[PDB]
Amino acid sequence: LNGSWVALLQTRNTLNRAGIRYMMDQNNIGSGSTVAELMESASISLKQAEKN
Amino acid sequence: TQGYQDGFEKQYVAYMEQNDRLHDIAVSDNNASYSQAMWILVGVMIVVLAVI
Repeated sequence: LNGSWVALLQTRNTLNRAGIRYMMDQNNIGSGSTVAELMESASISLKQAEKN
Repeated sequence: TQGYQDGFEKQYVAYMEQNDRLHDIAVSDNNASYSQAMWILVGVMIVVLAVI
């Protein structure tokens, strides 16, 4: 349950940062990893919760 | 912050995994004491019955 709950936090935390990255594209503030890369990390973290 | 966050996760999951190994070895080694403690009981009977 530790890694499972941690996996959910990493997923939720990643989704929170993912939405912030999308706001930068609308307001044009700096650059970095695209939104597709951030969403992919949340997907891997989401599946990690099911495994744990 | 993603680097520092993910950095601790590697040592976090690695540290928790080490606790399981050290705990399983303790339970595994404990099983030996449980078995040996049982053979001593039956072993004492071989000496008692031999004395009787």
